[PDB]
Amino acid sequence: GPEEITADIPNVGEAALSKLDESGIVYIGAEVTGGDILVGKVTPKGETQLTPEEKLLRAIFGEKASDVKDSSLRVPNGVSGTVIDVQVFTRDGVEKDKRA
Amino acid sequence: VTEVEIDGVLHEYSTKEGVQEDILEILLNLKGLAVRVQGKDEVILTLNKSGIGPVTAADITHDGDVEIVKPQHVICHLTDENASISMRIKVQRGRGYVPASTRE
Amino acid sequence: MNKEILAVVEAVSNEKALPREKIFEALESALATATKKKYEQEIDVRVQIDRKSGDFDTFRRWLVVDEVTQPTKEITLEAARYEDESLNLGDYVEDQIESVTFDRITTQTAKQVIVQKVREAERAMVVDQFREHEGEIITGVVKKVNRDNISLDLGNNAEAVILREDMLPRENFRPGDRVRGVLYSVRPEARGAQLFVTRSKPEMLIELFRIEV
Amino acid sequence: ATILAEQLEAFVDPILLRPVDDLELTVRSANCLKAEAIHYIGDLVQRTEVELLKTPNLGKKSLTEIKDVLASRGLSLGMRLENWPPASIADE
Repeated sequence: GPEEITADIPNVGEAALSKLDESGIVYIGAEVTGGDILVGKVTPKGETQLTPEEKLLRAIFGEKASDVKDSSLRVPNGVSGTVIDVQVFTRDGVEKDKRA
Repeated sequence: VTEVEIDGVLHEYSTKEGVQEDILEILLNLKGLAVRVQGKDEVILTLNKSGIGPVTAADITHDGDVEIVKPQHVICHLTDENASISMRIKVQRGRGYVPASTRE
Repeated sequence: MNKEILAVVEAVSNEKALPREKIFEALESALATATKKKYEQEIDVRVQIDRKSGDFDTFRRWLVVDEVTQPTKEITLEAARYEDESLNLGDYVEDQIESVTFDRITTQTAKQVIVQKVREAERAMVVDQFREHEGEIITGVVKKVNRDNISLDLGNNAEAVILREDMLPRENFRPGDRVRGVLYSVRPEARGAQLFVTRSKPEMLIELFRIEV
Repeated sequence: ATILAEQLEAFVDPILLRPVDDLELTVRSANCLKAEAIHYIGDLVQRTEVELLKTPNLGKKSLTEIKDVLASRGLSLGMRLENWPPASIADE
């Protein structure tokens, strides 16, 4: 499967996405620190094969064709700033989310 | 002065429709504001101005103890018939030089 | 009533003889756990098991008592007077509901918590399996070597721990060797039933001679 | 220091206290209680659930919303107040 640009991801904290909106991308104007999350991004993990203990998880959660890790964009360690401008470019065919 | 909240402004690097200075230049001109307070720790001043021309420092709705000492101080220039700024200014006591990076 | 859980009930490769319904509750609270952190407490293992439904909505409880301990699960008869004294002393009368914890996101953490619940169920099953025998003269093969402990691997995915205090002083065992003895631990151990054998007791060689003659 | 000092002596329940509209549920669940001129959930806790069920201002879905609110056991627990204030709710 592809990657998820939505905020819906695990291993987070109120400090993990308290500045993000409901669709992963940081606000325009949110004054961030060094090491926060700007874009939340989750990617796929292992495929292998359907295990005996995960046979019920093969198809029982809509988008259960992919796994979930963590590869969100972060401010590189050291720099502050204020997000002034956000661009979102979409390859044609892909579903535009609510912020695009 | 410590904090400014212009109404239609998200971050300090934006621009407001109808004022010929940036929001950053408005922050510098408010940083140079010479104001006396009398019986408080901090205080919140309110500014409302609409119409073609300057927004001087005498257009601030003064409280019962805040006293502006130089009312001819220009902040910005409004430049249209219906284009108005409306901000809240936070003025407090202190000692020395307390920058933004130490201390929203 | 999508009927996905109905056919998901009858998978049923490994949880046929195991409590099916309990595994749905397990997986349902596991979908509800993962990214919950607000609410009032946590979730609720207890949930109206409606076989037909399949996706039993996690319901809460009120537990009628005559006491003031477990605050979100406390009723009295004076509070039952508003229900016209219909409640009796000691009942677990449910008067509340709960929801789910989400999306894209929270569901591989729900996959992760689904796995956690499945693991707990498997531990319970292993405990029941070890209780079936309750200590016998079974053999095994060493696989790992811990400090003052020997790990053994039997059949049907079963592992046993050999204490060094219940072992011989000079006689030292290693991996690849096959030893046989009588276990004496299947009840309270640690997260299930750690098969603890004792190859040094007399009853140990009671059927050892019986195996020969 | 004595010389320099002598040269200067000529100078020197939170759910009950919160409003019904502040609840996480929809505005209809708050308006069902608010139809009886109730603004705080403490007033909802002052009245019994049987007394609210004897009035048709609350609906069937409003009863389920009231049950969902009472599942946290912060409100509608069958309590009795003086009028508004507990001792911790004191005037200062």
